[PDB]
Amino acid sequence: NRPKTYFCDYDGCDKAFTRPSILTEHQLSVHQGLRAFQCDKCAKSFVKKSHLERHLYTHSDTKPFQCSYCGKGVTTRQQLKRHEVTHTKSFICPEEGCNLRFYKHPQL
Amino acid sequence: MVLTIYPDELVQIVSDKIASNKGKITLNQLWDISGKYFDLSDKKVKQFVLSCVILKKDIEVYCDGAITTKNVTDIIGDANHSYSVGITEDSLWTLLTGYTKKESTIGNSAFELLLEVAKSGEKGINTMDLAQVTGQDPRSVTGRIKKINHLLTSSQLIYKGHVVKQLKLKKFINIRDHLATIVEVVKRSKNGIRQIIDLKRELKFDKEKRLSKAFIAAIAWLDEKEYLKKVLVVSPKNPAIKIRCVKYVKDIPDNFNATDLLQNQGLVMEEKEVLLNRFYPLQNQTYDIADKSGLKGISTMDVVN
Amino acid sequence: MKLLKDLLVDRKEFEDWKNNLTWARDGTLYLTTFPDISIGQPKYAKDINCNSKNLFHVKEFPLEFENKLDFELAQQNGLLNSQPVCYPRVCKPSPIDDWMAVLSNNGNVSVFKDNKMLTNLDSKGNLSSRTYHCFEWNPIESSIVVGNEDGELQFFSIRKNSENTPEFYFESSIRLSDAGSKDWVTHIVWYEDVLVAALSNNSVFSMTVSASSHQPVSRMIQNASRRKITDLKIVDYKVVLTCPGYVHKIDLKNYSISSLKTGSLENFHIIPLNHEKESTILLMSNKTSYKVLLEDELHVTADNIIAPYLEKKFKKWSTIWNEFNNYETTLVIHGISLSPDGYSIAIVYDMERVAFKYKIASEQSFNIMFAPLYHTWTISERAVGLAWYQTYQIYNQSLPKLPENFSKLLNGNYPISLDFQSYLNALMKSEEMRIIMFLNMTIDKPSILSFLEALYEYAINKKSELTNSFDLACVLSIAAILKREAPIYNGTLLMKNSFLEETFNLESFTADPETVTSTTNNTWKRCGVTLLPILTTHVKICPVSKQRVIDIKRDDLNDYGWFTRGLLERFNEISVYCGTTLEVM
Ligand SMILES: [Zn+2]
Ligand SMILES: [Zn+2]
Ligand SMILES: [Zn+2]
Ligand SMILES: [Zn+2]
Repeated sequence: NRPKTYFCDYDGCDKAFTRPSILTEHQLSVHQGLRAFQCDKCAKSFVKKSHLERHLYTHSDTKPFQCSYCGKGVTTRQQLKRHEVTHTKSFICPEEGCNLRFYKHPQL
Repeated sequence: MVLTIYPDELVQIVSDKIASNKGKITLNQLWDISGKYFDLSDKKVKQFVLSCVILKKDIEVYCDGAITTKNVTDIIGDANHSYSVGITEDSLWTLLTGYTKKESTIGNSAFELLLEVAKSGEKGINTMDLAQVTGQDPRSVTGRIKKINHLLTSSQLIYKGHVVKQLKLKKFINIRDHLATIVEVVKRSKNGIRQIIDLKRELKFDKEKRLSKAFIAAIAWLDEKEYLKKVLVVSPKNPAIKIRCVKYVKDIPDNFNATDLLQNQGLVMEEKEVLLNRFYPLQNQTYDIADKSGLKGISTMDVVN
Repeated sequence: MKLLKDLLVDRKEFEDWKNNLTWARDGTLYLTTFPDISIGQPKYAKDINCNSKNLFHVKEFPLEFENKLDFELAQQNGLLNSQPVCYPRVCKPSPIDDWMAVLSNNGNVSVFKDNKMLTNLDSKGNLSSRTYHCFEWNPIESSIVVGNEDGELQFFSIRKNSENTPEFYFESSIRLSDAGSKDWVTHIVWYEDVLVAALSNNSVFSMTVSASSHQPVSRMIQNASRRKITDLKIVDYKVVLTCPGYVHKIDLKNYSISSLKTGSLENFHIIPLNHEKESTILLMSNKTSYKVLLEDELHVTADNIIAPYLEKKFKKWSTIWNEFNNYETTLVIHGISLSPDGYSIAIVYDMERVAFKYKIASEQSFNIMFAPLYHTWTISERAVGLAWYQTYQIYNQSLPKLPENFSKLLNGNYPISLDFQSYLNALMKSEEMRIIMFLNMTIDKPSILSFLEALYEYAINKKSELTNSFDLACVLSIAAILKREAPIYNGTLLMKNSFLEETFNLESFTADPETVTSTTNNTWKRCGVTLLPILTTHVKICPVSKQRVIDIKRDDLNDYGWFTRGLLERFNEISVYCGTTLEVM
């Protein structure tokens, strides 16, 4: 919506941003080499609250997305969708007019 | 053993206790608070102590939600209705914020957030339990908390897998290191130029006027000591729209962000070193310059200057 | 040493560029801001943290004026009742007593105690004789001189102050002007025994003024002249005055005259460095300042005392508000004043561009700079309370010059037994009492043992009159803390408050200065002067030692005796520990 009208000034940086706090998040993270959210359970650190929140689940068994078929736990919707698509007849015969459909790619 | 205090010191302590517990306390809580410092084993002491509290104009007495104005001995003996004691709203405002409701900059919603931190005291409240207890979302809580971040001590903590900060009322940056960073940041800027307002914004010296003053002084010192040069850049289409920038020089051994304008050709760099006619009325003078400036017109900042 | 950070007065205005700052005996600053006075009320704090705001708190002082020249039509002064809505034009505190006098815009002088008016000065005569233009306080005794539009220096003097509100009454008037002349008084200065006064036509008169003489010799030291007297001061009996382009020095020991060109027409303020070995003055103006040594000959020398700081501040400001040197700029001084002890100076000023300024009240602001005038300093008998602390802080906490035999500590010899209320006066007039009061501002735990010995000696002598129970209780308390024998008496004391009464064995008052236990097994703390139990919700608090004092004007149940009544009536406002005014609730 609103136009990108805050330009990073550093040598060899191309980026422009919508609102000045975001330009500052970029500058402190990329160019100065500082981060604002530390893991309690390992050495790593993160640039956003949502990124530390994802990393915190990785230290735990009670992972926040749970499979509808097998009940395996995962941390975000992309992982869930890819995993659940393995519980489907995903693959299709690529050859002309052939009707068949398959569950594991080596079968196809 | 009863702790020794002067007769009027309890008025301070009861005010602090009342301001902590959201503006009102029960008579039993008042007696519990008093029992630490006076021997309430006898009604004679109770009558004396309750008078000290009722005598301060800032303090109010209530009964089943209504106001009460009987004699102090009547409040001790007339133990029939539900009774509570509190402080006038303007006084509660003043005791917590330092300003009266009539002039204070804190909004009602934000003041209620402050009252929750006041109730929690030494324990304080994490931003999510605060959010749940007040009954509003984290965006709203965060946008409101800005108005009171000067009154509250805070730090990061992890709670229910979410990342949150603790808040406590206070009662429960060295610029000399950063000069090297200011020179290196300008040194790393495109063509060795950076807007001073944008440089303040990068290092986050914009959060407090205290930090702003420190930054402006540092830039001036680096200019005087010849590590940097203050320079203007002028909009090729507008001589009044000029950008205050720092230029890199050597290594250490008007407020609009113009990073938009610096994207143009903008080559009008300038390294740093009144028409008023008495006889014709001011009307005709603004008219004459507005005419002489032609079809492109003139800005109010050009006319006044 | 570095100077304290300036006190930033905001949203206040001044109506004219005259000297507007005065500094009272108790350390209170007075600024004649328009339309209401701004008082730099003094406060105590040990963590000053280099900031003057921790010493002075600024608040509006809305006095109320009533005008005796109202109803009366203006004559040869057309401006007299021109603006009928009064406002303060001049404001001076007492140098020895403790009052304030103010010249209203319509030319009345009115005298005040805090925010309460005492009296409006008036005397019989024509409309011009009743209208005042300058006033000054006697540096030795309770009296005031006022210069009127008839050219008469009129005297008023003060009585009734011990019994009731001080009566100011008319005494006499020297007509300093020539017979039938229309010139009027503009300045008066009064140092030790010599009074010096200047009329509008620049004629100046020096005379010895004393209670012992009815006939002061009005010797005119400077003839009527063209050049206006901008400022006038007495400096080690030398009179000093300044005019556009000139400084004139006169010696009153022989009435001889001398002059030096100032080299500029900007107004010069005369700052007399009274404590220096050689009579010396700093001259101050909005563009330059220098030191004139007043020996037999005059001299020009560097203002190394004050100028370097102002130049630094002015360069600092210029670096932000005139970075291109685009504008001519000036240091506008709205007032300058010496501390009551004379060891420090306060300058009220702002930096401004010469331009088409259209200011408004909300944008106006001023910096007050406090600075030390010497390398060494001492207590003074004029200044009291927080005034000592102010100098101590301004000198970067450097301690004052203590006596070599006394460096409690000294407890000087007291061979006295004067009448009781006056005995407490003589006691507080002593040098040893003053240094004790200052020491309490520096040590970790305040004390008054030296003072208690004076009351012990009085009670021990007056044994035949210690008949009252409370009076005996006070004496017993003093004896026990002092480790000197307690006078023989027996029985129980009774003390009361508005709801509760407690009986105490006189022996229950142990040697402990902190607490006492009642016969009902209830504990209570002791008062900071009479040592009695603090049972009432009406004590005043000491801002230095945090001790409590019982307000004798508020108590209406305790049957106090002559010793207790006399102690409290003498310490109902002034702190026994530090001379500061006690806070009230
Ligand atoms: Zn970048
Ligand atoms: Zn981790
Ligand atoms: Zn699954
Ligand atoms: Zn197929």
